[PDB]
Amino acid sequence: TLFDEPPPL
Amino acid sequence: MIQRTPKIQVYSRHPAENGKSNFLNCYVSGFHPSDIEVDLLKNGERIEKVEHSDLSFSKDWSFYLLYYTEFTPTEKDEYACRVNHVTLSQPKIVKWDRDM
Amino acid sequence: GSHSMRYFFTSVSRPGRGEPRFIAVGYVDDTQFVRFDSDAASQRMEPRAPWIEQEGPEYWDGETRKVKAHSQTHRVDLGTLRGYYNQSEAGSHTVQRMYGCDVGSDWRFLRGYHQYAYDGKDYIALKEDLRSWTAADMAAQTTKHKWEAAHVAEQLRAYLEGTCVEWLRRYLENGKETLQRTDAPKTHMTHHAVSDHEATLRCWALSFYPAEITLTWQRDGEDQTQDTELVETRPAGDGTFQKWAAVVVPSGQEQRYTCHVQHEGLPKPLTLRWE
Repeated sequence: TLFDEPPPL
Repeated sequence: MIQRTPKIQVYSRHPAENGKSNFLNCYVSGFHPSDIEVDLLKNGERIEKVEHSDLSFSKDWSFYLLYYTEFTPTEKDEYACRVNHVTLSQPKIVKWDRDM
Repeated sequence: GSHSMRYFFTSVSRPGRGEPRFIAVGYVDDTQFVRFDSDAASQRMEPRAPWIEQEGPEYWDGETRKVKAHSQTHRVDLGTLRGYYNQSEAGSHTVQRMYGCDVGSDWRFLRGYHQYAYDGKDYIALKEDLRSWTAADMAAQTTKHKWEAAHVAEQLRAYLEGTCVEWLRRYLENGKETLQRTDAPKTHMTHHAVSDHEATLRCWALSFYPAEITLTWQRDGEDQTQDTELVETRPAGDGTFQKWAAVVVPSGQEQRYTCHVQHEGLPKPLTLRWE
């Protein structure tokens, strides 16, 4: 299952 | 920017026997950027029904793709992979050799 | 043995018109099991292994939501980085992201990782401690400062040690018939005369899984790398892998040469000789 929301850099 | 030219292997999924259905593979790897043109050729002509894997990449961030199509190897038919990339002045053609 | 779950993401900007091309793939060990391609028609996360198809609609809705969120993050990032590096709006650029978790033979957390690249070079990466960031240059240092203030590594660490491992174990059980099976390499030797006095011996390893393998030539019991060729391990297209290693030898001296094959599916390494 994917990580929920990697943040923008 | 970073430009890496593709490595190319052309090979069959199974040991080749004339008259037995098989799969012709062209594995391109080690390249950057990811835009690339790959065709499989039968006697110099582009094969129309060719699929490819989903783009992925290696530890050094270089990309790899498998292009493949069903084929029935014969004694006289020549097969090859034709690759163009920003790193290549002209398309590169690698002939299928059933020993490699 | 040990196992991994990894996700790979690539976004490529398209300055002439429209949004970046975005491709995401998920793996357990060397098995692709999901994919998203922005150019595909479904606009959904799609299954690529039989054992994931049994997940219900809540799973596919959630993975689709999250993978689209990843794609928008990459889209924004491409804009941000173009500005950081003072680059023109007319060129195509690439961002790549890979993250995932490893577990040991006891299926307990072993390590986690998260790496990000711009135009094929390291940009920022999570350290092995899952607490701090490795920034490759001063633009990435700006990102590091932002992510430190926003608790980003904490959230990612919690996923890598918790959710990631828990779902890896779920997949390993649901797909045990293939994911927990090793396919030992099917091995044979071919011989190709080069002249009256020399021949190539080629040692083949076929149809193996996982992809990790070692092929080594020995002459009279000592390793030989001179006059050898070892090709990159390559996919067969049916989920298994192939590799070969070749050596050029004086004709008639083939019995001195042995090929040695190491693979997780082999209790003991194999030795092959040309007869």
